[PDB]
Amino acid sequence: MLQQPTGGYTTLEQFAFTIRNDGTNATPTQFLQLLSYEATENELVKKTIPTPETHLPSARNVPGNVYIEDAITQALFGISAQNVNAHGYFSRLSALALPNTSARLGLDGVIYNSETINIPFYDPAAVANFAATYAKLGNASTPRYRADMIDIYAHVGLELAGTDAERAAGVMPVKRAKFDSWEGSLISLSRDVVNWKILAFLIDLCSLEGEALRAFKTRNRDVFRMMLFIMSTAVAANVVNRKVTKRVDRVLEYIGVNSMRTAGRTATITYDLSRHEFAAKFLQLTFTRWNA
Amino acid sequence: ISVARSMRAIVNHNEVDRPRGAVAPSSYEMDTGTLSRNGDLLYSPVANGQVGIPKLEVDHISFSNVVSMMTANIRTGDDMAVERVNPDDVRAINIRNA
Amino acid sequence: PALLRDFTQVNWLNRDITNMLQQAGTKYGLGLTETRLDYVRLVKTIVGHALNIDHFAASVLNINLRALMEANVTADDRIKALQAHSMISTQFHGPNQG
Amino acid sequence: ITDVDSTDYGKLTLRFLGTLTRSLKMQNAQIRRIRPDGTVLRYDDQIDI
Amino acid sequence: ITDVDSTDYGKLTLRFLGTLTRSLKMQNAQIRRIRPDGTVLRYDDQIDI
Amino acid sequence: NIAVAHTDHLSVVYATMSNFMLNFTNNFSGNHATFKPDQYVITSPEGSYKPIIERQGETVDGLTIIDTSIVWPILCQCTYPLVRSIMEE
Amino acid sequence: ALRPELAFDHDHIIRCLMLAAANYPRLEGIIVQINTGYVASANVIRPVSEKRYFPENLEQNQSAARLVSAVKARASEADISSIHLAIAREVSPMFNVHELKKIAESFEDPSSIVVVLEFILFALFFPTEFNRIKGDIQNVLLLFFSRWYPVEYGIFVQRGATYTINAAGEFEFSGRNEKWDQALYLSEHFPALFSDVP
Amino acid sequence: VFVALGIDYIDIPITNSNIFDDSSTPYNVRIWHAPTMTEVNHILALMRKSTLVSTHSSWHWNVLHTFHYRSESDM
Amino acid sequence: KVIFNGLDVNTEVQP
Repeated sequence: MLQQPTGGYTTLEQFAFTIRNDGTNATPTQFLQLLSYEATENELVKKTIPTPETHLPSARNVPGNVYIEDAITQALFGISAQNVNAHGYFSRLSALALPNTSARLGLDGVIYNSETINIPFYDPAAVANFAATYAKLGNASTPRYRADMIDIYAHVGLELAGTDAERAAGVMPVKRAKFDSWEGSLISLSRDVVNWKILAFLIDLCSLEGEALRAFKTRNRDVFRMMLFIMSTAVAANVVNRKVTKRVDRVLEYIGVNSMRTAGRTATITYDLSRHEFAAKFLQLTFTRWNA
Repeated sequence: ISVARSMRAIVNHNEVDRPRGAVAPSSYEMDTGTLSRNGDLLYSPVANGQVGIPKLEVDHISFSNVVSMMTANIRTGDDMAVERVNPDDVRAINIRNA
Repeated sequence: PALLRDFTQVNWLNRDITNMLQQAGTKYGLGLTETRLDYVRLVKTIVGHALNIDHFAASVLNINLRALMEANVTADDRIKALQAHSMISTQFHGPNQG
Repeated sequence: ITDVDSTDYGKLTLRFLGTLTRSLKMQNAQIRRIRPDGTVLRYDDQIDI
Repeated sequence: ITDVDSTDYGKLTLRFLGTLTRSLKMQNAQIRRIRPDGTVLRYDDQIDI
Repeated sequence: NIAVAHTDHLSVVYATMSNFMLNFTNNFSGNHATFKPDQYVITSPEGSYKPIIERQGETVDGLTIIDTSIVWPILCQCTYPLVRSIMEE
Repeated sequence: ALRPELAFDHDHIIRCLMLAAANYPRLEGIIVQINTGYVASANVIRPVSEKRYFPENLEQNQSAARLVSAVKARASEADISSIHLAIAREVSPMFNVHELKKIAESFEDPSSIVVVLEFILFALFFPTEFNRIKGDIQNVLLLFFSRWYPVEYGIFVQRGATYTINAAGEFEFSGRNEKWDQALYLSEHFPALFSDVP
Repeated sequence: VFVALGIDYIDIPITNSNIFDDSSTPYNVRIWHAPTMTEVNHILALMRKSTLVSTHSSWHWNVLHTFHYRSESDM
Repeated sequence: KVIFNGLDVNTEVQP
């Protein structure tokens, strides 16, 4: 078992979040510096997010060790994932939600049904807290519990593009992001993100409390913003490049507006409708936790 | 010329410790690295807390790699069998309202 | 080339190879790097071998297997196509291969 | 060596999936009641035999 | 160079069609609705699939 | 017409059959509303996990799928020793 | 009178049985083959040539043709081994979770009630095996109830298609209609049609 | 009626207000099975994926209903 | 007609 430090698990060098960029392992904050925003005539205003349902989906009797981190990160940023609701293994998180369960969540990101040798795993209390909210990824598809998938992206916009004045106001102009870019930039970004051990980020987000929690939100804000960025490119209505005198500026439009597109494109990862419901639910839960 | 060259003079000179101009294979030829969660191939991390550099990102060739492959347990593309059950009465079949 | 280590007569070569292999940044391997099993059958499904292969072809092969595995559609989904081409309210049974 | 028919042992004889082979390895294995959640419960003399 | 695989029904549909394709230009060919007036419409995110 | 042959004979057969050495599980408790089978696995810290009861789908043994229609021959196409000159040991 | 042999190891034979059930697929079939042999030696049921499915002479009757086809749809020919297997399955341990052979019925004609009866009879003659397949039969029953009693089916399904018993034994219904799968037999859930809750 | 039918919707033809004209109706209304607000959000978001549909700011019987027009001009 | 504990399969969907 891996002890959780006074800071989150994310404080450990083992869980560094870093996209590739300019031939080096850039941290997300120093990629997001590259991002620049063209405000347009439209305005995003953030509605209150509905409280996530109390219900935790049943973890059906599953003998196997479900690879959950892979499932989640693929559902959010996977290039090729689809029908992320037909399998319904996200419900498995609920198995961890019980006090004193024999199950453990490995750093590998797999949910073992019993503690097992030579497999490091998160402190069960923290994971219990994390499962108590994120098991609800299991009802991302269930009709009674589906998240809004239009309104929520306003928050994404505000947390990604929004200036501190806009984030304070709760309203920003709809923005059109851009950055100097390499060939296939959004894909490689999305995959550098897919490899991230986000379970660390989530477990710290759910277990930490008090000042130590708030210090997390600031330390990890740019990471969360990168996930929000990959996701926003996934739903961005269009994504062009611009010639800029022997340089190329990738331009995704627009931040905070889910176009609900499902047809694929070479430029970015694409959400099937199931992935839209899933990402919506994930955003609902994670944003609900990011504001408290 | 010989942009394609990897090794040269795999022999040992009896006087000097290495032949002049003999060249070892690039280290990248031997870093199998890892298959990432994305299915992208990565070279081994050069330090702790560093992710591996993806192999497609850079121009060096890498002659060992982790290919995922399905086992005998999988089998895709085989024909599969089903029982088909016709509706009992044609006039009982509904169209609208769906 | 990494297999020549401690196995070739040409000393400088084996020294340079042993050096690149003893770097932290590079680490050769050959064989069954990973094993994903079914969550229900408990049998192995997708293995990950470290083949001696160019990273380009390994990347194409991995893209393919990834396209198959991440789709999350099975043979059973074929009944939907059947349900489309068969008379309305026709029933289709089995075999739930998963 | 002991003249037993170990055929189909450690296996699944599915009609449609064919025969499949599970690992026979189980060092220190124990018979334990599991939760419907699928996770193991600590052995309880009160209910388990 | 690439003599594509085809089922016998496919060979039949091929010969039925069943010849030249070269007449069409395809340089940045796109699929778009035209107005009955004959003007070529831009892709409507709400109408065209 | 058949009820005697069931309740007054075949029931006895079920009773004794219940005591057989290999009928080792508790199969039902007579309460559809509450009964669930007790579930066991062979599990090890080294990571093995073998459920005794699994849902694998139709097996080669041909014992998994149930044709309920077996009920019909039993009701309308079967003599019994208690049911059919009618003396029969 | 002392038999000079080793004592029957209850505690060991039970573990070896659990281990076999975990690792050895034939075991179910082996144990069954014993009980079947027992039923076969108990000489309790014998298949006969004379089917007795219909009153005279409704099978001859024209109005009854739909109902008669409906019964002949269900009436399996008697086979000794299949019946012995039924009786035996009632007491043999189950290892792979039993599935219902699925029924297609849409419950339009009144004669469709036959399927319901085929289940009721199955509940009686084999309460145990019925208990194993009962959710799968609940799927057919729901097609029945949605037709014959749509208002009641509305309220019932509105309570929920399943439930879970909690601490202190109180039922907690799902509040949501959904199809049962035998994947649920090993789960906390029960089909709600059998809750017997008013 | 939805739980009883297992359908996700019904599609009612609209009345022509004058009873004398028998001309084909411009659109039909589709009543949806969406008891909760969340189900309605989902049906709306899916509705933006498909042509020639529109809906009222709020619906009668408190049940979500969407107009589907047979042509652009009718809309 | 005849009792058959298995699924009574009777068609083959192609891939």
